[PDB]
Amino acid sequence: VSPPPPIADEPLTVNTGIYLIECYSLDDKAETFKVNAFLSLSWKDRRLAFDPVRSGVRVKTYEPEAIWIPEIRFVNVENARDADVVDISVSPDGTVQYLERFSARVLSPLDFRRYPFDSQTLHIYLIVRSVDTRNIVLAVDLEKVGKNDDVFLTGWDIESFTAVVKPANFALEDRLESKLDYQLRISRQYFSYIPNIILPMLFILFISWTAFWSTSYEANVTLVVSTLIAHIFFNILVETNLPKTPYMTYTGAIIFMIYLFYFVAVIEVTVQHYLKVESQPARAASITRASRIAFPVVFLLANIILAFLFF
Amino acid sequence: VSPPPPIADEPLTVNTGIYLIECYSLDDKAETFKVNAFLSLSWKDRRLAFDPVRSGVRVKTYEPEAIWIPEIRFVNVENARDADVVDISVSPDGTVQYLERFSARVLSPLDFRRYPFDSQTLHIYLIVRSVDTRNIVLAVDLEKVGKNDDVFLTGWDIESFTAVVKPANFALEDRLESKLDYQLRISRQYFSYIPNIILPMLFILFISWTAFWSTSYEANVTLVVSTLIAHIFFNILVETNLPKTPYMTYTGAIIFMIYLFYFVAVIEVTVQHYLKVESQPARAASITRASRIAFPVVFLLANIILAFLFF
Amino acid sequence: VSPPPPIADEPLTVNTGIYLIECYSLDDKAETFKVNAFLSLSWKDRRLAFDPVRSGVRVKTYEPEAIWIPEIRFVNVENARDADVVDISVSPDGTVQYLERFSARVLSPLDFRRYPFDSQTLHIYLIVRSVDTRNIVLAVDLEKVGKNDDVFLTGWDIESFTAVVKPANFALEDRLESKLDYQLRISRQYFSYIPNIILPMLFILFISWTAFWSTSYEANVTLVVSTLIAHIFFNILVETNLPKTPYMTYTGAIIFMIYLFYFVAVIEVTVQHYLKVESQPARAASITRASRIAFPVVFLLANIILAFLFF
Amino acid sequence: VSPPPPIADEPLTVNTGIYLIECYSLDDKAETFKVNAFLSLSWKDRRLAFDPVRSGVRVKTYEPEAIWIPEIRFVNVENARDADVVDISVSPDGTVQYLERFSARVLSPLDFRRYPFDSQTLHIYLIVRSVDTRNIVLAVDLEKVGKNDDVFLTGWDIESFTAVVKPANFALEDRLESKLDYQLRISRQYFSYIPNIILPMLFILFISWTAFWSTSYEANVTLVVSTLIAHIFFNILVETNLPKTPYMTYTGAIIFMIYLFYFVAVIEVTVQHYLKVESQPARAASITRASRIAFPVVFLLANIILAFLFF
Amino acid sequence: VSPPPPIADEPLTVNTGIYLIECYSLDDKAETFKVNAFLSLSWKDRRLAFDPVRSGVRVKTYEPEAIWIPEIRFVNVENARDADVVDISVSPDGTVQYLERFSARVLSPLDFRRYPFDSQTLHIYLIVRSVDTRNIVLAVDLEKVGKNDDVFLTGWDIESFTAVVKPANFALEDRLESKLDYQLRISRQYFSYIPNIILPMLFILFISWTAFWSTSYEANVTLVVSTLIAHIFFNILVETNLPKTPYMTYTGAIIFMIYLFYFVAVIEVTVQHYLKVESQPARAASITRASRIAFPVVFLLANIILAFLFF
Ligand SMILES: [Br-]
Ligand SMILES: [Br-]
Ligand SMILES: [Br-]
Ligand SMILES: [Br-]
Ligand SMILES: [Br-]
Ligand SMILES: [Br-]
Ligand SMILES: [Br-]
Ligand SMILES: [Br-]
Ligand SMILES: [Br-]
Ligand SMILES: [Br-]
Ligand SMILES: [Br-]
Ligand SMILES: [Br-]
Ligand code: NA
Ligand code: NA
Ligand code: NA
Ligand code: NA
Ligand code: NA
Ligand code: NA
Repeated sequence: VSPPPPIADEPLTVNTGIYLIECYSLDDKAETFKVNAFLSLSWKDRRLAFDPVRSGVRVKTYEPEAIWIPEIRFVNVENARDADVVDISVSPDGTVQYLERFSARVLSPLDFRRYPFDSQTLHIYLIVRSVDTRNIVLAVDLEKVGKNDDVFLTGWDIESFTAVVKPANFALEDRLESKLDYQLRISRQYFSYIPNIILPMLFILFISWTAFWSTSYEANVTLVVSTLIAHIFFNILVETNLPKTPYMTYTGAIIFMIYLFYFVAVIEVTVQHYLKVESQPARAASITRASRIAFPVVFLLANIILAFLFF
Repeated sequence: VSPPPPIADEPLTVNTGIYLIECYSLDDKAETFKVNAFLSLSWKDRRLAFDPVRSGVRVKTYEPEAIWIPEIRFVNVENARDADVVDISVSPDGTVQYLERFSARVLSPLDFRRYPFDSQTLHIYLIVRSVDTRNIVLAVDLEKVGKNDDVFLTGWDIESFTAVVKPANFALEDRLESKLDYQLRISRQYFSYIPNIILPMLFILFISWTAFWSTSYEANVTLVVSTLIAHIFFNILVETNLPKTPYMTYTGAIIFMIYLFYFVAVIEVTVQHYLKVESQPARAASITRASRIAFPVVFLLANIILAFLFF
Repeated sequence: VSPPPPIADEPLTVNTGIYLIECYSLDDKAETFKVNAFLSLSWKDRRLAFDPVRSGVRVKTYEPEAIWIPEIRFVNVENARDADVVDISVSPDGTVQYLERFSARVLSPLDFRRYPFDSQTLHIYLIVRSVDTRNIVLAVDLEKVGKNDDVFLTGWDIESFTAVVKPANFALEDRLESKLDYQLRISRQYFSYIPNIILPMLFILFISWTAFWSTSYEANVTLVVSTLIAHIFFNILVETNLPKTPYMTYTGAIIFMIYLFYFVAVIEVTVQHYLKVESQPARAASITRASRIAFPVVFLLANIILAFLFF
Repeated sequence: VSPPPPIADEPLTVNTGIYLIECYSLDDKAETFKVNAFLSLSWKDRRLAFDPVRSGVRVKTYEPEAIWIPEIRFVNVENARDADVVDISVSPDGTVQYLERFSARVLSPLDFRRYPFDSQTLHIYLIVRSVDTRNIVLAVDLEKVGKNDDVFLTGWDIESFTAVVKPANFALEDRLESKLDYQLRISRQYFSYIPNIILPMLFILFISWTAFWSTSYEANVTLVVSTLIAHIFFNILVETNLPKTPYMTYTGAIIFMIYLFYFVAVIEVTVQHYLKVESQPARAASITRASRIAFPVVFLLANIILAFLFF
Repeated sequence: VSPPPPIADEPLTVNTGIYLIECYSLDDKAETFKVNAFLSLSWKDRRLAFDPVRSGVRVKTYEPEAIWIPEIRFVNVENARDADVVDISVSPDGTVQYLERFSARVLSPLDFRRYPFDSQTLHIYLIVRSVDTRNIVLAVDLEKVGKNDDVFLTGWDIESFTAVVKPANFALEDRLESKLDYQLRISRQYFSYIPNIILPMLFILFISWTAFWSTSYEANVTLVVSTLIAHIFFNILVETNLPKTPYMTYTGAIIFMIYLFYFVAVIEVTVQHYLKVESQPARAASITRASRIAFPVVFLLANIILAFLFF
């Protein structure tokens, strides 16, 4: 089999569509997601044209091997898609309608800057390489782009599934390649991070601040050091759900900043004890009383600054 | 091969059945389960009619490639099922009896609201897409729906395996689709959560309340902070067995509430010490004595309220 | 190809054997094990009989596609076995000797009641479904059942590999089914649990009891709470190696009971301090002295009771 | 099919190229990375030469089975590559242009000496074994070596993808072998290690040094022992992200050295308490005051020495 | 195809060789390793003999399906090897030279008694089964046994790769089987265990011994209990890298013994406090002073005894 020959010098237009059936396994660390969908293809092959009257049929059904089919691939996949051809239908004028159901693991970078209050644009890049006898270009049939209502991505809200209609045409190894960008817009369900990580982390921090109403150095050391260790556990927990980024994430920034608050609280606890031992408690009392206001105030202002820089 | 021709104008009815052999790997985080079952299919293909006198045999056995077989798929699977055809029996009128044994990983959403005292309805959706020559519709042969007595799903009780007899017929990408809903009702075996998570979590909480019978601030700080950290470990343990939900689970609610009890216990311990240092122990004694009753009472009432909201 | 025809009205007897080459990956949580073995099959096919002096050959070697082979499956497998046919030998009378080497992941429930001092009976269920032409029944050739001397299952002792000679013949979806039960008896190597979990857990518990020879409340709180937290770590460690069970395991029972001992030790430490503060140390001394005997005595008796209920 | 015959006695030159489409899963522990790329091959086959004037065709397209194709393999792969032939084009002089898209898991050793400030040279070794008829040699077509602009390896910066043009020709099992070295130069994005591991580890260490401004032995023991345990947690965390090396890594060296600082701080805290108890606090005061300078100074100098030895 | 006929009554000798290309994934817990190698086979088939003059060829190449090839298997593999035939060359006398490249996951038991200072002998068992026509026997062509210089097994040193030249011929399922033992001798790179596990474990133990220079019970309890808990963390860490063994490993023995040292240190700390409270400090002083010598001395001697029993 060979590609449909051009009537003039035109590139062959392959109309595409992706209909999402299942979305699952969005892996943050790996920056992948799994997809199960219909891939539809359509193109004109004049050599396949027929007269409905003469043939006694209005449609012709072929097997993939019987006819020419464009070699369509995904750019951003781990391995080649697992595909099963569902149908191939030819209209009297040689308009081919191809339908396959496929499953694939897609590589798509994620921006963790606003984590866990982040939104992402996942991409599925469709591609075709031109042949010596014909230049092949891709198009989007909007009537064949969509998603099942039941499509759910655990821990995420699905906003939209659209295609950038104009392909990105470029030369790769002296041949034309035509690339389409299918975009799946999602927003993270931040809900669970509040009772599981955010609030517990704030509670232990506020517990460290009770040391500002205590003259007991031994109890203070216990309050600040114990809560710091629990903060380390939360830091470790958070970093296990995320890849290593060359930038600070919102949560990462708060987690990092909280260490500074623990460090300064230890200085205060030390300074207070030192002065007490040196028979200067009036002074220690001034530092401790100031700390009761300064710590929550600087914490609130630093958080307003951070939220402003990130959102 | 092409579909069987209609005698009048009716759609082709494909009778289905699923007989469960094995159920395993119900993954809560992934919201999947693995299944090993028999899939039975039955349809009339008059082009396969034969005379037992001429052919010698009363029933014909065919290889899948030799005849037309409806392209039946599962909607909610990760990858296409691993199937092995067991038998294809054709009777004189052309009635085909198809039997395959398959294994598949099924995507089925789980409601964790009542976890670990939750029940689920797992779904296996059978589907067929219509062809141009003719419309294909699915039906349930109740005599061919069931499960092996030995079918066990580790950590769950299997209640029932039934099929919604009426298919959901709908248009998808300018063609008819016929969908059947097979339902596997299960209930979680909550037993182990009691000695492993619930009771240990209650013991550490009650241990923190011994601080209400102590005037030693340093010991109190140790009691409340240490048990809080152990509570964080249980919170982390619980959250590793669950996906992130956009709602509160029953266990999550109790776990979250317990933090408030630890936070208020630290306030009480702080207030008590502060008053004792300020030479007001009579007052501190009133707060501590009230706390001995208030903490278990408010804990019991808050739990009754939570159990009521969730069950 | 069709099944061999009956001389009278007899079912076709397929003689079976399983010879274990490798046993590996007994996964307690998943309740699975992997197996690599020979599967031998034997049946009479008269259509294949030949003269030994006329043919020249005493035995004829066939390719699987050339002859009829019974469709033998395993009931309790995750996916269909990976099989490679080794040899097919036909004797003059038409006795077929089939041999394949296969690998499979087997689902077999485990009884954790006596863990880690438990024994298990792993099952490999062989099955055949009858055809319209004739009923197929399974038999065990004991000469062809066995295991390689080098077969080792890490963490287990292999006791025996035997087959229940009488098949379970039953109707399933209007056809006969013939099931054989191959049993692999194993006993857990409990050795490592003693220096790694049992003894460390006992050492920390005995360390908590040193609080009965101390009047220092602050030190006592540290002894009992610290050791309790270490006990929680062991509880978590143990539960990660096990699935969730709707019953108590032996280790689970001991682990759970030890919490009660920590809880009562905290009460004792609290009561002791309270009395000391109330200027009643003589009394506190009576409770502490009684505790020195009561705690180890009740611990020993409770363990004798538990060992009796479980063994 | 057989290899193209030599005109004289020359070896057959197979021109190669690798164009990277996707780079993912650089696993430090496993010392592997996954790759999705184009593999291009070119060689002259005179048996395939044709006349362009009479044929009217400038190029002929063949299926892999129709013609002789060199058996090109990767040396350092886990399993054989998953390949899909994209195109085979023959020019009138018989020059064959082969293109496949493949995916593979590549074994490539990593040097962790400077971790997490390390750079690596990943290798993809292309190989061909000579046939009895003729010797096959590999060459690099630089025009067909490259990478997609969007190629991202999570946690790494991609510097260059080049090929060592001169193959390594050698005898292996009495035949010639022709090996090409494709090099992917990468540098680790160390950013996240600073707020997540380095700084937290330094904060806890500096917190242990507050014990040099405290006479409270009980508080000092708590400060040094608690932070030491947090240091053990960071040591464990770091070692989980790395394989075991027969050399010290930069981070490993710092982590190890920090233990010595904790050990000496415990000695100091012990010596200080001992002297205080022995009624020699003036002396203890001299040791403690010296420690306030000595500990940060020796820490800075030891780090300068280490950075010098490693960079 | 059938086996080559015997000239007299001799067995068919299949000469074998294994050339290691890659060694990776030595999994201690699973007792497996992955291998990528060349498998070479050689035997005489008279039926394929030719005259060089009338043929015009010195060697003849065949496709695996065209000729008889011995069914060679590996005994100790998880699944059947993934193989790709590289070459099949036939010389005039009909001597066949077969070469395949394969990858396999090999089961090979490990002796952990001296861990992490252990050495292992990994085995790759080659096997062939005899046929009714003739007995097939294996031999080693030493010229075709070897390994690539670049073969590295992460965390191990490769010593040698040799074959036991004499096969083990025995009957299995009424056919003779010819087994060859290929041995890969390796020694563990213990280096990293020293700064990561051994030394940290010794440092915390020595820190517990500072309690012998302290009269503070509260501080002593903190020193001994805290370090004990850190020892439990190291015990857990070590046991995660190892399978459960029915014997004590060298590291396991040291780890277990260290618990006894912690237990006795708690007794000493308790006894010391008890005597001090009972107004007998002179005595407590004698026990504490003796402990300062006894603990390190008994620790050194117990370690010499253990090293002697294990090495
Ligand atoms: Br693809
Ligand atoms: Br082009
Ligand atoms: Br103080
Ligand atoms: Br399917
Ligand atoms: Br107090
Ligand atoms: Br099977
Ligand atoms: Br007290
Ligand atoms: Br390859
Ligand atoms: Br002191
Ligand atoms: Br094999
Ligand atoms: Br034999
Ligand atoms: Br004391
Ligand atoms: Na085609
Ligand atoms: Na068909
Ligand atoms: Na067959
Ligand atoms: Na304390
Ligand atoms: Na070819
Ligand atoms: Na063959």
